[PDB]
Amino acid sequence: PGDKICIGYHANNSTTQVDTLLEKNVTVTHSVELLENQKEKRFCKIMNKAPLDLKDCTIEGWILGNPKCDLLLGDQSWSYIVERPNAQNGICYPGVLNELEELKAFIGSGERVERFEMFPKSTWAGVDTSRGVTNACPSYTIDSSFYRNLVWIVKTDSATYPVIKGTYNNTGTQPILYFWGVHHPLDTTVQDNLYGSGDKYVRMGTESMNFAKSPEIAARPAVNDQRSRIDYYWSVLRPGETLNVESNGNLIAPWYAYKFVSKKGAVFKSDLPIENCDATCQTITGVLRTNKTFQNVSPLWIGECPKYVKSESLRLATGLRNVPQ
Amino acid sequence: GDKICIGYHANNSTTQVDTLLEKNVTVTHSVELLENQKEKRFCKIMNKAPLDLKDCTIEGWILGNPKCDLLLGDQSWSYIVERPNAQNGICYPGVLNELEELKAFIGSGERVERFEMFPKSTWAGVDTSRGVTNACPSYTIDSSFYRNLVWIVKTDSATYPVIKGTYNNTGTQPILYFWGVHHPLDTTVQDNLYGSGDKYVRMGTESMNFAKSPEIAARPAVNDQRSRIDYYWSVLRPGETLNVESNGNLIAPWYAYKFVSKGAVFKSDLPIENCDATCQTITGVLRTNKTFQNVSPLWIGECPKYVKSESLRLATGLRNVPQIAT
Amino acid sequence: PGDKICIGYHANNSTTQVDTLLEKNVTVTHSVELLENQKEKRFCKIMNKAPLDLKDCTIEGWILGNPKCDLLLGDQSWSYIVERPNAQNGICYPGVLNELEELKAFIGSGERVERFEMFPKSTWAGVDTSRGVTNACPSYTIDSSFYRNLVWIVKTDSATYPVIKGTYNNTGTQPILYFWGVHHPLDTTVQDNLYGSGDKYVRMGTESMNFAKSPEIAARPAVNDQRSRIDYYWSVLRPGETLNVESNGNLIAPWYAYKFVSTNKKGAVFKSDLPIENCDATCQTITGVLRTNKTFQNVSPLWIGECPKYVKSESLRLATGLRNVPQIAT
Amino acid sequence: GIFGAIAGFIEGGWTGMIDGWYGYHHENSQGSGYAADRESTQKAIDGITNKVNSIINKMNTQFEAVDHEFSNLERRIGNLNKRMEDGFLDVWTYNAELLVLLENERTLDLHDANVKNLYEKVKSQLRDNANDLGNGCFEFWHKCDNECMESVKNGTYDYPKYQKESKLNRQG
Amino acid sequence: GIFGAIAGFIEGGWTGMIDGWYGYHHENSQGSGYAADRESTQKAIDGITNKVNSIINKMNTQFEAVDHEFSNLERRIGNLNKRMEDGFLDVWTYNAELLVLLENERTLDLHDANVKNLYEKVKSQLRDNANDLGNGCFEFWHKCDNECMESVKNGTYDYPKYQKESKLNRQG
Amino acid sequence: GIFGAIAGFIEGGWTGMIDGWYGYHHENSQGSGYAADRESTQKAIDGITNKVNSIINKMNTQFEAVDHEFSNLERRIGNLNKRMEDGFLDVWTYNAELLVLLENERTLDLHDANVKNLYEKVKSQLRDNANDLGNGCFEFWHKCDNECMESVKNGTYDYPKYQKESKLNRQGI
Ligand SMILES: CC(=O)N[C@@H]1[C@@H](O)[C@H](O[C@@H]2O[C@H](CO[C@]3(C(=O)O)C[C@H](O)[C@@H](NC(C)=O)[C@H]([C@H](O)[C@H](O)CO)O3)[C@H](O)[C@H](O)[C@H]2O)[C@@H](CO)O[C@H]1O
Ligand SMILES: *[C@@H]1O[C@H](CO)[C@@H](O)[C@H](O)[C@H]1NC(C)=O
Ligand SMILES: *[C@@H]1O[C@H](CO)[C@@H](O)[C@H](O)[C@H]1NC(C)=O
Ligand SMILES: *[C@@H]1O[C@H](CO)[C@@H](O)[C@H](O)[C@H]1NC(C)=O
Ligand SMILES: *[C@@H]1O[C@H](CO)[C@@H](O)[C@H](O)[C@H]1NC(C)=O
Ligand SMILES: *[C@@H]1O[C@H](CO)[C@@H](O)[C@H](O)[C@H]1NC(C)=O
Repeated sequence: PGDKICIGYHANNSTTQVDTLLEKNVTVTHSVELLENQKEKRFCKIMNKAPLDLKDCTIEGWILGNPKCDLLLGDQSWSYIVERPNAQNGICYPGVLNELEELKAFIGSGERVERFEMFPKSTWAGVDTSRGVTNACPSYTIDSSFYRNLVWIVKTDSATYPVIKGTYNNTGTQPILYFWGVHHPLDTTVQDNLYGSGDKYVRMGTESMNFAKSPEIAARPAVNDQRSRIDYYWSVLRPGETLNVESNGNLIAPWYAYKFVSKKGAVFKSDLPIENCDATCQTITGVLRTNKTFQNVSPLWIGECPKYVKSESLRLATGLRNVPQ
Repeated sequence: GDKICIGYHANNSTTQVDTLLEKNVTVTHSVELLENQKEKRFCKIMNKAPLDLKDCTIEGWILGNPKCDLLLGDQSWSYIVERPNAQNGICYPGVLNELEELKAFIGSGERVERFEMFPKSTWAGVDTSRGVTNACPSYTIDSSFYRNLVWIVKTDSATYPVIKGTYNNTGTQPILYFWGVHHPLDTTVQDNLYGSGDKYVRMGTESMNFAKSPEIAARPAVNDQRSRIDYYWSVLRPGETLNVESNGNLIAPWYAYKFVSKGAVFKSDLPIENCDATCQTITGVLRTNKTFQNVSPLWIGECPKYVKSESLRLATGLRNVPQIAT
Repeated sequence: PGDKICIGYHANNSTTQVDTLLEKNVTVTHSVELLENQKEKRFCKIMNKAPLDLKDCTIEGWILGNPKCDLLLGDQSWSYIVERPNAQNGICYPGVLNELEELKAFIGSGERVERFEMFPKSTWAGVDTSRGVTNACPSYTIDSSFYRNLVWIVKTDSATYPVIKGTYNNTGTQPILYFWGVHHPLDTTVQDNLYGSGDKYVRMGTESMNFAKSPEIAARPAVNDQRSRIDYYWSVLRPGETLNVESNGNLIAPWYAYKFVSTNKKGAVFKSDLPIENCDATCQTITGVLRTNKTFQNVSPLWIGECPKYVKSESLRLATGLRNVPQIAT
Repeated sequence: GIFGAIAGFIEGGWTGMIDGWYGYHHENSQGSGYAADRESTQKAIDGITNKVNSIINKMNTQFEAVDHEFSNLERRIGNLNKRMEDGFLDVWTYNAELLVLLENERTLDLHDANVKNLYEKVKSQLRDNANDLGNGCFEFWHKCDNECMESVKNGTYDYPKYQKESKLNRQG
Repeated sequence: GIFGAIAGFIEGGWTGMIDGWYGYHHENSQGSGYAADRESTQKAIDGITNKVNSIINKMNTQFEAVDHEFSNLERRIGNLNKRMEDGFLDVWTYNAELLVLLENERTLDLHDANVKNLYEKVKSQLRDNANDLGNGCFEFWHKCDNECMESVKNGTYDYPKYQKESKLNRQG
Repeated sequence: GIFGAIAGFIEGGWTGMIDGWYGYHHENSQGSGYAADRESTQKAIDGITNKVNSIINKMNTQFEAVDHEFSNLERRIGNLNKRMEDGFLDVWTYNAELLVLLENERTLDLHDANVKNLYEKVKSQLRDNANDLGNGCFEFWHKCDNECMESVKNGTYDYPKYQKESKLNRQGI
């Protein structure tokens, strides 16, 4: 019969639950999900900058200048790289690109390259520069061609192969990424026809680097109908450094190279489409557009992304235990 | 008058826990989460025995040191046990190049099948049967060689001709194989064994290239040898082909292994017994349901988390305050 | 007025604050700062052992015996090494010290070296020991000189550089750290001039190591007025091991070497310009001494000795007392 | 719950109290209804917000996996990188999941304490001018007007003002 | 302890109460004994079991050290591997040891709270029909039946029913 | 605070109570003063000191960064070292900072609890021999000299002894 005042707490229609150390599945009036599990399955611009689509080319095909990678050829700036898993245009003339993984890492660190002629063909005297093509390296228009960034130097019709020499002094601001090779004929016959007789060498040097190699003649298993091989090489000419080149024969010469400018870099191996959209957080499996603290999408990303955890949900109670009537 | 009182359980527990606020607190109930006890032996894992290398090292086994013939055929293992004091390894002195990656590759395996990769008849016009040494005795022959390699030498005739061999891996399994390069201690051995002139060993596959020549010099005597052999290993992928070409100093591949691919190599004293385990550490078997263990960070199978703790006891009951009885 | 008893809590003049999960800037009566942010900007002795000051020499200049580094010549003992960021005297004749990073790692982890003559000049027969000097490597006194630990061997007036051999057997209890090199002339002319004619080699072996290199002749960009190069090498001859040296030409031979004692401490190589003083420390970071009881520090992750844990935090203050609610007075 | 009020001696919550977490239900001759206690509700919101924001701030750093490539002679360093990245993944997954379980337990207890402290706040105002029933409810021994209920909710309840009226019925 | 009941204002536990954690002791003209309060005991067991299982679940990932060898030109990466493996060892040892100390503190507090809360539940039912002795004991001012004892335990105690008897006894 | 005593139903602290964390203030015809409750203060000091030493002890290992150099063909392992060392730095920074925020919250609550329990201890001895003024203060319904005050602080307060006197005075108002 008397008047009453009661002390109590909020309840509502929530059926959102959290777990605690003491109890699982506790319905609570208010809560916040800290983890993001959703993504846009596509690649977007980061910081208003498009990624580089390597398309049908591997990284090797691109920076060596595989004749079928010409659409890529020239100058590039990128927020990250997309290499397609089934890309077919790489090293067309069989051989090993030495320190490949470390090359891939250096390129990944970059944001832009400017292609330029480092050694015009006129650099090398007494030799033929117009004949260095192969049916292992076709372009889309000619059956026999070669890498755009290299010159396969061969013997002149007469006189043998002379000592050839070239230099390049880096006066620029930027480091230069460049490439060269040593040809390894299957036969002493190929060796004799392309280069002279006599012991051949390829020698290179800067203020801080030394290179020396001579050919290793043997028939390797046939790849792209080639039983010969090229050993490919890469290096980086620092600002202010000079490169000296000297060869007897078997030199695959640097021709074009790259001014290279260097945050966090990303080479994503993926088949996802690149779309005309724009993003803050790009994952190898897609865009996160979210304000959440955690994500279970991928550990591999560029931009400002939430922390990767294996959790399915991280829901924090903010309200109280929900006990409606 | 009539009493009603409120209170709590007590018992004769003398088991204690520590707390941020207090140490050595006796509680009515608690659970130890850490295992500190082990069976000092090696057991089967998944009902699969480990491979005991015995008196042989991994090198002596897989190159086929003549004194390791006990291990010679196919092998299936759940893990490998290498004895610290094993004395049969590389008998003819020299380096097994990229040893550590070899050991990591072998530990990744669960089986190998030995097969003749290059029969001795591969190499035309050379002597396939004189390639033995007092550095590599078996238990019955004073001069022998690795079972997996052939030390080719020139015929009674004057010249060692270019020899060639090809193997095409048409199989579904990768092949682990071995070769070497002999480095005589002087030019007189070089000329006796091999012809005059610059010599080479060359090998290639679709993805590999190898080239080497003899480095003639006298090194300090090891098992009475001042010469050396450079040993090499590689893996021939399914679908790959190997070409071999030499005019001298080649220690040829003979037998190789079809290789089947977490694994472990344990360097340990402990005995392997006719026993089964779900969790095997390098210092013994854990037979437990505890969450943590301070036995070892090195194991195979399903083991609890390794930590340096002596005990991790969780209070479950309450502070134990039993009535004092005199 | 009626008799009162009240229950309450301590307050004081403390203005020190802490943060909690629920609330920032809580003033509390008592607290402990767990983190140290103070350092002495200098290098001190660590096990009552002075560090090695390399001064105007680099690690290379030091253990190769760059002539301008004779201050450091001889036996040395240290708790850690300090290398100045702008030391000038390193490799003076241009070329690469092969596996350099792994040598710098080996030298840190050493606590002492004893210099000694490993191969006497007499070891090599039929060749000239004493012409092996260069404009690239001056001493302070002499314009043309060479590393104290190497002999640049040259052919004599006789046309032929003979085969030369050298042996050193380690009957000691300590590993020997030693160096050698292979000279690469700019010219076949300089090659002819200095060594024999024809194919040259440098071969070296122990019971566990082989080495073979031939000259790689080519003109390189001039450094220290040199277009030639030297490939430098290092190795460690274990107790009980024997080294054999054999060469046709182009050998920069091992002369002096180091008996090496490895250390039971960390140890460390600090690249820094801080002063070394006659002081003692328990905790030495690369940016200074910590002299503290605290649990954490934000000074540096790089240190030798017993240091508190490094964290990025500015402050780690734990409340021990209660919320401080002193009376407002007026 | 640990302070024993929520899902405890106060058996259920109030779907009718919309504007707060904690508060009051009254009944008297003029009607019945609900009112949030604005101060404790806001003080809770402030603490809970700070906790959420502290957790987000401490969780701000990221470990970055890289996907460098490794050759067929780099099995050891390749595996090292894998174990390294999986190791940090496991540590952060653990940190995040345990912290959420722990903090959810403590947040529920916080709400429980706040309700209990509100109950004791009223109890100590009313003294014996009301009967404390088991359930967080107080039945007045006098007539409590809307003004009178407001004074209770306000902390300005006047015990002497109603003491004699209460005694009459407390024994009547 | 922090709620002040266990080894606090209730000085000791009961070895004669063997069928639960928290309970009642009664003495009657019909007898006496120790009986657990099943509901609070079981709720506590479910919570504490859940805590143990959650911790076990969260701890069920392992960092795995490896047996790899390194050459005499691999001092840097060998030491990298050691520092890495020791690093995760130190982090997990820390996580487990700290967690145990913290959870034990909080587990004891939970037991203390559950005892405190039972004691408060009885005290509010009895009011002045009982006298508080110390040690969490109440002496009734009236005859208390086994049936009456059960009503106090299950929360249905009839305070009006014994008010007159109690008052007459209280100040006689 | 969680227990509602500090900065709660007891509004302020006492700068005049210099010998303990928690205490009593009294006033009677004899005089007035402050005095710490020794027993609860010393138990809190022990508990808090144990907490501090436990934290220090559990935190007494160090990750060790190293001075190693890497060459221009060691970008990947150089970066592996960097990401590893930074990774452990971030983990330990997180552990330390989160631990301090959490323990500070709990340490303040522990104090709040000890005050509340001290208040409830007195309240239940005094029963209705005293009147609750606000702010954790009790006015006695009887004369309470120094020995009576001490008995309250001691836990030995004699309610029957004063029950007649306090009942008569409680009426008259
Ligand atoms: C032996 C000599 O002096 N021959 C003349 C050349 O020196 C000279 O070319 C110049 O060489 C200069 C370097 O001279 C040294 C040196 O200090 O580096 C002189 C040393 O005695 C010599 N030592 C030995 C053991 O040979 C040393 C050594 O031969 C070289 O380092 C190997 O390359 O060279 C300096 O580099 C000048 O820049 C360079 O022009 C040529 C051309 O004038 O004439 C020779 O008669
Ligand atoms: C639950 O509550 C919200 C806000 O009161 C309301 O908008 C929504 O319609 C309700 N949900 C249901 C049960 O459909
Ligand atoms: C290259 O050019 C720069 C500046 O013109 C010059 O200082 C440097 O000497 C040159 N390098 C050499 C050695 O040719
Ligand atoms: C090194 O010294 C020991 C002791 O004289 C000797 O037995 C051993 O043969 C030596 N090594 C060589 C290669 O002579
Ligand atoms: C105190 O508050 C200021 C701003 O009020 C803030 O910068 C500082 O980080 C806080 N620190 C402490 C614990 O006082
Ligand atoms: C408190 O209550 C009175 C009536 O009791 C009311 O008029 C006043 O506005 C309220 N305001 C407060 C205390 O904030």
